[PDB]
Amino acid sequence: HELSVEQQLYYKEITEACVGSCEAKRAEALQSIATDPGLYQMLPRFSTFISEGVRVNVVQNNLALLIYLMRMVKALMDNPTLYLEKYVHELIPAVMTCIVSRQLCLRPDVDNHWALRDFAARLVAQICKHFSTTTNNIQSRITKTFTKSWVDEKTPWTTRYGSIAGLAELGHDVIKTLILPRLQQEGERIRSVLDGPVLSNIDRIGADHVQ
Amino acid sequence: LPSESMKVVAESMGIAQIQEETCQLLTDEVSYRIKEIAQDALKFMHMGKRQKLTTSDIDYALKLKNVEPLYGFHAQEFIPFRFASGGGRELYFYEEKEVDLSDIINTPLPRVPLDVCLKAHWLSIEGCQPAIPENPPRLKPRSIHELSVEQQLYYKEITEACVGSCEAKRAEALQSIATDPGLYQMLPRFSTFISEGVRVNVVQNNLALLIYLMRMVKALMDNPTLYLEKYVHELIPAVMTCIVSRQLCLRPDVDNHWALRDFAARLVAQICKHFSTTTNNIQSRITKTFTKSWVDEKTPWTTRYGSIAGLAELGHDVIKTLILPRLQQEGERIRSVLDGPVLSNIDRIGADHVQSLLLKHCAPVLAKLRPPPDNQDAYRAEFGSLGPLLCSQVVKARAQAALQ
Amino acid sequence: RYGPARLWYDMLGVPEDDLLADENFLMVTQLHWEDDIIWDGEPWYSIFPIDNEDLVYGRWEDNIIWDAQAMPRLLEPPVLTLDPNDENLIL
Repeated sequence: HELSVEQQLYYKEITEACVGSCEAKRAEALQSIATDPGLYQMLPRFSTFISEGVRVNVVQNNLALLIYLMRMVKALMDNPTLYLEKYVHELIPAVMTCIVSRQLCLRPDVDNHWALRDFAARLVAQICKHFSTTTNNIQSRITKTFTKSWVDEKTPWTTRYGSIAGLAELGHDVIKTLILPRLQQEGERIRSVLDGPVLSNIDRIGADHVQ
Repeated sequence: LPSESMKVVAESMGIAQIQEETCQLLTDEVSYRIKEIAQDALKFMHMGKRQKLTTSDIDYALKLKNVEPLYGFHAQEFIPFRFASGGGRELYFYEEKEVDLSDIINTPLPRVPLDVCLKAHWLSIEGCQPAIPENPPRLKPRSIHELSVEQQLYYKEITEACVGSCEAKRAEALQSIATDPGLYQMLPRFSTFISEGVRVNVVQNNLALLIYLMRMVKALMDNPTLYLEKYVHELIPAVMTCIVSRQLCLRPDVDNHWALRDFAARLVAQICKHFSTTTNNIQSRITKTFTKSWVDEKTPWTTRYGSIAGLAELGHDVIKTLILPRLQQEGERIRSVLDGPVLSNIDRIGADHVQSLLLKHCAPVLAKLRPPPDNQDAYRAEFGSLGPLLCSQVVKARAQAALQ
Repeated sequence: RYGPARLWYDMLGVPEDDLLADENFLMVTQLHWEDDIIWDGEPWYSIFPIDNEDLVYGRWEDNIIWDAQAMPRLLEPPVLTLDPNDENLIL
């Protein structure tokens, strides 16, 4: 209930080590989160911190702090002692927000939002490999959100990149029965790649990344 | 009714050269009598509480209007056929209009159905409708399990009976699984108990534990109320957890009982292929596994047998296309087991079972697509595996067809 | 404001206080379950386990943020609820 001062201090040091002052303290904090036995009773605080921090990306489109929060989630998953089954409903939409949102960057052209895309896609494939049960329906819901974000037109090339990345990290049968019917969409992509007239827009780097 | 049908009737009777006003006069009189009777036959349908308008309603509607329900024949003297009906004429539009008089004698008569009996049940128990088969069907609060304590006791009794300590207990529990209408909303816990069981029950090859679980799967499938294809994903591996798979127990003897279990598994797999079927997901996936199980060098011989059985029970065309270009490989495997050198593994038993099953399937396929000519030595063009004995099996099949 | 996530609140400075058919997505049609088949391997309360009612029943999908600018609904700060169903928590 009431965090004791020991674990209040541990929560403060571990969260402020993953905000970006230096890399070595961050690596030791993530190796603490991944390899400690008693971090329960501090799992709801970490889930709240991560989900609110991914939400705070909308006020400040910081790619770096989102990469740090996704490495915090990836470190939380590797802990053998703590069970994330009761708190996965908070971490799923945070990683989903890191996948299928459209502005992941402050300067859209030079920031590699693309890697926070495939890293979070690998993360959500792991989070629905370890936790999907037939009572949960985690993987079927996640595929349905990715699918209706991909098949639906008007979606930006960044969010289509995220949808294709997650669907292709789920496995081989998913790309058999989801990606391969819409391969004709590549023609609609190459409409805007081989053939102009506008060239100096950002809709070319995202399109050939998707390609 | 159309007037151009009334002139056809008139000129086919001897009354030629009828006017149109004469012909229109016929088709409003008889169309009223059809409307007068069908409105009067609806009284017998509403007093029958059947909302059907059977063929007998017009027989009583005609008798009510003092017209003989005589159909197809009219007696002007009225005495042999009074207002009693003859049940109409069983005639069709697409009929043959000529039959042989010994065809009607030699056909078997239909079964007289059961007589009317009075069974009682319960629509409502103090306001609540039971789910019997005669009926259509800040601290967060401490949650309750979605099963009742009758349901956990029931589930516990059914699972402890289905592990087959006593056979009558099993058989009832299997019938209880086969026809409980309220066995949905307990089905995740049954599917998980099956799946988890086979996987920790093939760590030590406990045949009964597996034969009981496969019978539990078969009892789960033929239940008509529950929705199974949400749970078939976990079930396909669990039912097939030991089909081709080897035995960590004494493989040579009970190889009879486990082969029977494999046959049961094939039958459930064929039922699954017949149902839960959508495009290119289930049947083709298990067919591809089975074929890459077959086309494997140094194949597990307890497995050279389970996968062979699985492929064999897939129907008519599957052995017509998948069991044709592979006879030479089967023969070579049999020849190697025969050579020896020593019986390190039950390889010989596996070989004999595989050869017998393949030979029976090949006979039935041959009997199916070709005449039974040259049944002596023509099969020597197919390495001479079953030969005259295969021909004898085909002859037995032909005798069964003659009996049918 | 002062509970877990106070650090985020202070940083912000807020001070008050047909291919979409259901079957396609069933995991029998989307999982290579043939790899699982093991070949040549080498009461008073309930005998049923209590699951997270929120995960099993709630629509957590409604907390996913698909578009930051177009948030279809307005989200609210979440209070710590300390569920007592979970063991390993003293209270």
